[PDB]
Amino acid sequence: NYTTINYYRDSASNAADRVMQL
Amino acid sequence: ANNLPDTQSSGPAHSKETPALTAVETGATNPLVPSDTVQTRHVIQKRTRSESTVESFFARGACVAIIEVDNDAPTKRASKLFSIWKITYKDTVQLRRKLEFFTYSRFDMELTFVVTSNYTDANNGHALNQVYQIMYIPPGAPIPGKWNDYTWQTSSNPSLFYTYGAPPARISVPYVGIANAYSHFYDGFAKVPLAGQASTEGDSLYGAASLNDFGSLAVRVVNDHNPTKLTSKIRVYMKPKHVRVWCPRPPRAVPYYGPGVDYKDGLAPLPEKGLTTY
Ligand SMILES: CCCCCCCCCCCCC/C=C/[C@H](O)[C@H](N)CO
Repeated sequence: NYTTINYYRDSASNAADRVMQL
Repeated sequence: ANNLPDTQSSGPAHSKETPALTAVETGATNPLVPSDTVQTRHVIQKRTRSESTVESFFARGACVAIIEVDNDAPTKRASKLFSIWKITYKDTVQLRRKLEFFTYSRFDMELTFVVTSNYTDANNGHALNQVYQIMYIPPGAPIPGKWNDYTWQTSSNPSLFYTYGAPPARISVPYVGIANAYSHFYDGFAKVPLAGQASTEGDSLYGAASLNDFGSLAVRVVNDHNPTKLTSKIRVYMKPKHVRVWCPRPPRAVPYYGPGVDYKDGLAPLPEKGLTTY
């Protein structure tokens, strides 16, 4: 397991067949 | 005779079903409707085939004979005091064609007689109203030789006495064919020539039989002759009634030539028009 916490507001700052008729 | 089917709405189609493609070699006419090839709306049909029925098609009085008679004097050899007319629809073309649309027919008949008379000269006096005798002579019955011979007693022959100036005379006849239907066409002979007998014997006209033998009409003026000659014409109008028909045929395309299917003239009925000319 690992722990992730976001420290910012904006989410950008978060870590990453043949016959046919038509 | 009854109402036609309605038209159902058709949208776009994309499938392996191809009503357009067919094979006429089978002899079967493709029963397509507009909705099969193009997009169609819904139309509640109100047209009917009531006037296309076989009854409507033949429900008209058609002239078939103009019989000419005279009232001049027995001495006059140029005046025909009585006239015999073999009963047939082939003396006129229009009814003949409408009938020969079909091989067989079966119907009652209505005969209407329109009689018109006139003077032929002026300086011989005038005439009184004429009575005409129209005697039906079935085959085998004695045929008048004179305008006033015993045959006109009509003890058994049906006879119509028409007073000039009265409305056109009219009678009805049931289906009187010795067969089960009238034969518009008879692909055969009345006699079969037999090996051995002379070429004179056994020879019969092609297509002629006793199926179409119906007797004749003998028309005379019953009155004695006035000092002036009077010429009369009886027009016979035939109306089929209760018509049944069988085996439709292509209609006559070229002028009739005689009682049979013979043709001699007017063999080029179609005009000239360009293949790519609208
Ligand atoms: C009252 C005396 C004079 C009027 C009576 C004449 C009666 C003749 C009726 C029987 C013969 C004609 C019957 C039908 C004629 C043809 O067969 C049809 N057009 C056949 O299609």
